[PDB]
Amino acid sequence: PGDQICIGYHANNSTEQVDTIMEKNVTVTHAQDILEKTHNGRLCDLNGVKPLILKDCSVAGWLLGNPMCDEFIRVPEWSYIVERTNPANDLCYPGNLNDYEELKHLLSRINHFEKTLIIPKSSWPNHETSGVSAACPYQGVPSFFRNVVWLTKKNDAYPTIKMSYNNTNGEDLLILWGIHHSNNAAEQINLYKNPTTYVSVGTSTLNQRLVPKIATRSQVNGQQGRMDFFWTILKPNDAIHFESNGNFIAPEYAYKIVKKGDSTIMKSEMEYGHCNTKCQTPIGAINSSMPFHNIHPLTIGECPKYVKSNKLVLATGLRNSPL
Amino acid sequence: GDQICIGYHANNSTEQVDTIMEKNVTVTHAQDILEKTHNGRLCDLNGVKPLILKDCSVAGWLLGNPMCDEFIRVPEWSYIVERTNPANDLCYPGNLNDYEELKHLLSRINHFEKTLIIPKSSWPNHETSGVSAACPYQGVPSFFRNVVWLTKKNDAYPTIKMSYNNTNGEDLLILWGIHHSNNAAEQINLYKNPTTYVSVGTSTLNQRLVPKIATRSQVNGQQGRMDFFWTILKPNDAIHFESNGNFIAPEYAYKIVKKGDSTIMKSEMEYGHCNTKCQTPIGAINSSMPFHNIHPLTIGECPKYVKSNKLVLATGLRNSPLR
Amino acid sequence: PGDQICIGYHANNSTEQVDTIMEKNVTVTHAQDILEKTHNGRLCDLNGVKPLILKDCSVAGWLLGNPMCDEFIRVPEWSYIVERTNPANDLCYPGNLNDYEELKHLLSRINHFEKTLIIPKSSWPNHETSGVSAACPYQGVPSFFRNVVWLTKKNDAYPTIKMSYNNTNGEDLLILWGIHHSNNAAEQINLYKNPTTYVSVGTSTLNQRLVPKIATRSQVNGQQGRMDFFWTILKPNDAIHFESNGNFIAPEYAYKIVKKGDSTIMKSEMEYGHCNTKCQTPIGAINSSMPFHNIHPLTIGECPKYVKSNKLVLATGLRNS
Amino acid sequence: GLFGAIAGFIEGGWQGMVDGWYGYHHSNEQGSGYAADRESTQKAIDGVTNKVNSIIDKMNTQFEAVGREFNNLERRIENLNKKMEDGFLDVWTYNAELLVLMENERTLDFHDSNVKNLYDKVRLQLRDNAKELGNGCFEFYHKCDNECMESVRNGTYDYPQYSEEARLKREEIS
Amino acid sequence: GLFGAIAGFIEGGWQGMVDGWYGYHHSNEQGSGYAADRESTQKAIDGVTNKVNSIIDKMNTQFEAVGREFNNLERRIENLNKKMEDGFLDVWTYNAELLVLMENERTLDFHDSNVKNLYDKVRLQLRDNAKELGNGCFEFYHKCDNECMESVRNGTYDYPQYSEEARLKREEISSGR
Amino acid sequence: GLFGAIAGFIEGGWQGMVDGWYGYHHSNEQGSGYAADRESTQKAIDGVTNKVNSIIDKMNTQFEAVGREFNNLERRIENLNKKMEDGFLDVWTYNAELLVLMENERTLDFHDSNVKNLYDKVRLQLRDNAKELGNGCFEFYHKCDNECMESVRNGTYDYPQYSEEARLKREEIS
Ligand SMILES: *[C@@H]1O[C@H](CO)[C@@H](O[C@@H]2O[C@H](CO)[C@@H](O[C@@H]3O[C@H](CO)[C@@H](O)[C@H](O)[C@@H]3O)[C@H](O)[C@H]2NC(C)=O)[C@H](O)[C@H]1NC(C)=O
Ligand SMILES: CC(=O)N[C@H]1[C@H]([C@H](O)[C@H](O)CO)O[C@@](O[C@@H]2[C@@H](O)[C@H](O)O[C@H](CO)[C@@H]2O)(C(=O)O)C[C@@H]1O
Ligand SMILES: *[C@@H]1O[C@H](CO)[C@@H](O)[C@H](O)[C@H]1NC(C)=O
Ligand SMILES: *[C@@H]1O[C@H](CO)[C@@H](O)[C@H](O)[C@H]1NC(C)=O
Ligand SMILES: *[C@@H]1O[C@H](CO)[C@@H](O)[C@H](O)[C@H]1NC(C)=O
Ligand SMILES: *[C@@H]1O[C@H](CO)[C@@H](O)[C@H](O)[C@H]1NC(C)=O
Ligand SMILES: *[C@@H]1O[C@H](CO)[C@@H](O)[C@H](O)[C@H]1NC(C)=O
Repeated sequence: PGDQICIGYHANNSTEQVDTIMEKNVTVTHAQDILEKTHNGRLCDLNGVKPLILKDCSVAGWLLGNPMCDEFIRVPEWSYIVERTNPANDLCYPGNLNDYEELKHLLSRINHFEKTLIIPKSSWPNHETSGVSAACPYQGVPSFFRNVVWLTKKNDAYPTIKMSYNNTNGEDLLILWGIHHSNNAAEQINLYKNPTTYVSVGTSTLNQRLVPKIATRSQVNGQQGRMDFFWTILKPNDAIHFESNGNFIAPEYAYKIVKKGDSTIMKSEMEYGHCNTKCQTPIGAINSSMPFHNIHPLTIGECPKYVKSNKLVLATGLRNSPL
Repeated sequence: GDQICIGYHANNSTEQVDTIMEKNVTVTHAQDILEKTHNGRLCDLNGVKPLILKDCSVAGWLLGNPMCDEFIRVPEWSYIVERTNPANDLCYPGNLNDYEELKHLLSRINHFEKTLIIPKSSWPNHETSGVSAACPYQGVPSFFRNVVWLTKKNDAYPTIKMSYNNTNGEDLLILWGIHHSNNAAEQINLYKNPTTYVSVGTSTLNQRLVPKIATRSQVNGQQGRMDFFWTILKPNDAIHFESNGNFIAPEYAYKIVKKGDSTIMKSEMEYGHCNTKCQTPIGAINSSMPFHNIHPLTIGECPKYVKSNKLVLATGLRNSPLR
Repeated sequence: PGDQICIGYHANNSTEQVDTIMEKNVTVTHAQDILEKTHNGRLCDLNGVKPLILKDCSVAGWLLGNPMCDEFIRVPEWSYIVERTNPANDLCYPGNLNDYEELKHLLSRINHFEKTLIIPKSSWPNHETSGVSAACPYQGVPSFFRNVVWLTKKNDAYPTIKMSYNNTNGEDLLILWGIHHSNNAAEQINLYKNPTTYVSVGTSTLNQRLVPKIATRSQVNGQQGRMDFFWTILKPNDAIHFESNGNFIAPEYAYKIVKKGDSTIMKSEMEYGHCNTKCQTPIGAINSSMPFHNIHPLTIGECPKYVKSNKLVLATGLRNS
Repeated sequence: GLFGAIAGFIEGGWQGMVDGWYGYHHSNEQGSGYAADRESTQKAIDGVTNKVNSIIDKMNTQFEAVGREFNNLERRIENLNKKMEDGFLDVWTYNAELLVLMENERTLDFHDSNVKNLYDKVRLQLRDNAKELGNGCFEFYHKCDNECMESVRNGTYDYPQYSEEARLKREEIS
Repeated sequence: GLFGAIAGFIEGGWQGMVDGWYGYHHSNEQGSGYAADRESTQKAIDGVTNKVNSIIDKMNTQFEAVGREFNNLERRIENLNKKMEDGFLDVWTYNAELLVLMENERTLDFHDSNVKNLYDKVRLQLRDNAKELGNGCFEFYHKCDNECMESVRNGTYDYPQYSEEARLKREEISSGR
Repeated sequence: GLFGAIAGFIEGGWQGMVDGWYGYHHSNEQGSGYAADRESTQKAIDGVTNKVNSIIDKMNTQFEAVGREFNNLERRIENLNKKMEDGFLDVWTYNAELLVLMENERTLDFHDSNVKNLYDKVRLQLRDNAKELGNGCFEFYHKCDNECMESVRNGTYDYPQYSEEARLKREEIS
């Protein structure tokens, strides 16, 4: 016969398959996937910061103080805001919030948040502050927004308001006010007694003049009237000046606000997970070092690149031989 | 002695490819993966004919410019073809609010039907015969066909309070407008009432317009302006109109159903009775190639646009000379 | 003890290192970098056209004529506009400029620019044109914008203004005007007599009607009052019709504007370098054919693609030993 | 990456081999002729077609509507779209040109490797029964007819039938 | 493959060799067995590992916030975002997919080349002291014991010592004996 | 490298060779010295230069105006610009880094192929007239002098001229 020496290579039982430029379904001894497809399916903290989850509230109904919305507690700081796709309680009284989207972008990441009383109800000795509507119910009995005050005529008279609040706090203040639009002249007189009315607001940069549009509108939430709301950011040592003779929705509570980063609003229908993550998706959090993933496009955080791919399998072994 | 030799194929091909290390390398077979041919005509997109406005613009067609087509069939379309400089946009000078956002909405429409919602017989105390010299039909003054120029009757303009409830099962698009007078005398000569207003209200819309009397430049022989507005009325919701002058009443509305989105194509060509998956202003392209260099402004599933004249992949062998 | 011939390859004293997909820190005989890392640290011309450098002013302050700016300049053409990070001079009387960011983009690249006196102060016989304020000081003295005039009452009267200017020039005209908001009823009657006022501006396309908003406001530069300015592009052979009875800050100068290119506003603290380049960054200019650079992201011109990388070294020689 | 076969020790291709990409040419008493090697040719064609299909079919295309939908008062937004459209053009152009450049060199080396492997496979069978001329050809020491030639092409060459016949001829070479 | 070793003249892997990626199989009077080449195995393992790490580590990831924050009157701007996100998906999908295809091709030739280099290192050592069977094996023309077997593996094979012994066997098969 | 020459059976480069990338070293009775192969070196230099130029010249650079033109109440649009700019940087950084990594390995394996082909070119001429040492060297059997050495580098080695002397030397060792 004769002595022999042979050159050969490794083989095992692996059925893992990779794809090359020239060949398809090539079995290999060892392979590694560089595509991430798994998540914990929970809402995690973003780098140790708890998200702000409004369970049955849109953002706007949360600042203004919707009566069916203050089931919440103090969250001094958050990394992103979690809204449901269609929150039940957006605006109990029909109307709009000006620059709502830009405001939502502002509050996506907040370093410090604190509700503060800036104008207590006692500061209207010659006005009625017990304004309450059936469109804003709390436990069935009609109520109103908890952070703004519906000013109504008192003793058959509406004295002209000339009020100023100075931001003595060392932080910026988010102040929200509004104007009530009536449906007819009789409602105007019965509520404010002054037929022609205005709401004028002024700061170092803001110069606003609002006049109600007394017109007929379709009923929403039981009311044909509307309440257009407005907001601004009051710099420290600055004062906001209010001058109105009717239809003024005065502010009661403000917000001490500090911003250091930026985020976005995440539309998700999941709850807290008591977990930390570097990347968050509406359907779960990702803990991976891989460069690519196919879990969800709407990501928040330091995330791998989104691709349309079932697998990206790299060949780390030899071409296997069948047994 | 007998001989056997090893060798490779060679042919008469002059096709040239380029490698990272060599330039102008003759090969035997090659493939071009860049698409450069188009049929030079406007086709349907996935079997849906586009909206083509030869001499007319989107504003003129919607409002009812007399020189535009009254109505052609096209109950639905995939995209809209507009000329670069449409000849008849706005016969009476003015504006259309959110014109671009309206053009985007009408880019791809699943169903479009013109509807009469407020006939001319519903203005018993107002003259509805208003025309202008800037809006000529067959050489005589005329007006927009879908809106009505309400003027005073018997030296009287009663304040209008008219509401229309959308009883159709599909969305209604309604356009109205306000007329701006050149002087106080013309305001009396047309609408009598000196201080006028146009207020429109819906479940989401709350509008109030005031005419602006001033001196302007002459456009199309006219010095006044006509600013038009629009909204999308959901089914079972009413739109409430209230004016005492300078009101452009809507006569015809538009039933609309939207299922997708498209864009506006600026092209000078016409219909080609063809079908395509990718349309460009200078022609449609049918290929599975991943790259093309024909036009950047594409609509549909198209190859990636690149700045390149050829992308030739070598499939054969390096070629030899003639022998 | 037999004769020998061998095959070998080059080696030298190079210590240059490259990286491969399988091996890192491989010493090669020759290497080439394709990443640009050097700049001249100066503001240059762009394709032979000098930039507009606002030394201490914003676009709004330069356009309206803040007395603390440089009056005017002999630059009828620029490729881009240079601003400092926090310009000191802006609207000196507090207020706003409408479409300021869009206007800044319009003036980013200008072919021809020329200041033109379109309405002299002599065109206001029934009104006072000497309006000045302490918020707009010039050498310590109250002054005003040098291109727009504070119309105020004269002889206890403010007659209604009906004024029209036709654009007789062959170029487009940029016109600026403003409205003044008072703080109390007494101030309005003091300055313009008529308590209820408006500003009406009309052109072929423009139809504006502004109403002053009289209210209590916080002081900026000492003045609780505000002045909101507006602008438009008057096409050739088109006339602009002003109509006001108070609170009107009437245009006095305008600008001949010809636009055929676009650019952006560059926020750089550097100064002019008397140089030329095809690529400009806020910290210097680049000459390069290299496909990549890591200098600055906010570039103007034909520039290498910006990447996060300290070196992109291509091995050109052999594996050294 | 050159393997030395194409444009190397084998100088030039044959126009007479119209049957396949790689093959053989023999010459003996019965005459001469070309013969394609189906195994290497069909393997190369399948791999090359996979490359072309992989470059084409792996491209993802979705429905997009690209137009100019902004007015003169939204020039900043337009410049954002212009910056985006130009950015994607530069990414795709650079990738497509370099991918074609990089893969074209791969394909040329693929053909070079196949010819060299075809040459090597023949050499392992023949051993000392034939001598290598260096131009891609083998001079048989023994008498190899057409039936013998077909055995080398399909890998069924029988070495020990002609060892002594080649050995006697090799020794006879003076 | 490109170098013709794997799936070429050498047919199939060795299920019985588990100590490495590339190795040898011997057979003589004392017995038979596999011995792994620790050098090329570790060299290839390190090279393959670096390729996986380079593909992963070279990716630059930065914080981003992706959402839908444009209302019904801003559909054009949302369309702008729609083109941007899809445009990056097409770029990343095409680049990642082709990256896997080209690199998997190159990795399969890496093993093919290493086996061929191992074969050549042995072939240039044995020369005519052994016969090439054309299947990746070498049949010795002399007696090669276990000590002799490693001399081929570690690169210290003594050709002149067995040259006389191997030459005798060459003639025996030459003369039909 | 993929081929066996560089850092393989030719263990290390030559510091004494300052001309050319590849070449020969000879040792005989007359003396010893180096000699560059100008055909292989110039071909390789042209190839690598084309590679660098192709990487550089394929870039399509366009006139862009990159700035921050959005105010406080346009943060969403500014965020859209930030996502666009960051995405392009991530694409270009990843593309440039791996293009360098992939091409460097191919360049080093390009030099490896060139050296091995030059070794094979010499081996084809010498045939049995010289003995391979396995380290990139050939031990001559026939007393190759300076004019003989040039013929190997030229490609004009007269094999039949030295067949008899090499044969008689080959039998001396055996
Ligand atoms: C426009 O006219 C239509 C035609 O009648 C109005 O019809 C509305 O239709 C809905 C659906 O059938 C009715 O809702 C039903 O009402 C009760 C409450 O009474 C509720 O319990 C049921 O779930 C059910 O949805 C609705 O009552 C009816 N409207 C009226 C006034 O009868 C439509 O309302 C009109 N549009 C407007 C803005 O009024
Ligand atoms: C429905 C109606 O009153 N139509 C008028 C029309 C408008 O009153 C006018 O366009 C509002 O700006 O104007 C007409 O043209 C008029 C001239 O003939 C007349 O010399 O001067 C008028 C200026 O006060 C006005 O321009 C028109 O467009 O035909 C007259 C028409 O009855
Ligand atoms: C590869 O496998 C898939 C299923 O995983 C199959 O559809 C496809 O046809 C296979 N391709 C080849 C070339 O075998
Ligand atoms: C608010 O308080 C600061 C701090 O003293 C003061 O300077 C300022 O005048 C006050 N008023 C306003 C309107 O800012
Ligand atoms: C390649 O050929 C084209 C035309 O066939 C010619 O313009 C170009 O200069 C050639 N390039 C080289 C490097 O020969
Ligand atoms: C390397 O050698 C060259 C010439 O032989 C010499 O000029 C140079 O100083 C040396 N050192 C370096 C680091 O280049
Ligand atoms: C401006 O003057 C020209 C003089 O040719 C005249 O034709 C034009 O109509 C005038 N512009 C206006 C708006 O009246």
